[PDB]
Amino acid sequence: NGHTGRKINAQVFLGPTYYQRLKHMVDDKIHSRARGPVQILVRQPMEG
DNA sequence: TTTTTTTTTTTTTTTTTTTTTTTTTTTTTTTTCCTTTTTTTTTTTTTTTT
Repeated sequence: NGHTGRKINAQVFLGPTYYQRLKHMVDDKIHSRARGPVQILVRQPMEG
């Protein structure tokens, strides 16, 4: 255990694999809006 | 000389086919491309002639 130093009772499976980072970060996906631009036709909020 | 009996002519439905019309999960993120075009008429320009 990292916090206490105690042994883990169940033995665990460790080893090297090959992992891939994907392009879907959260900085390209986080979005928030309070008040902003509206459409010129229906005066509803925009897209995207 | 009138009654029944056959024929005709609409009359309403039936049934099948054809046509028409309307529909097709929710949300989100990036690029790319286009947002004219050839044809015809009009106007200006340039060269030539007397």
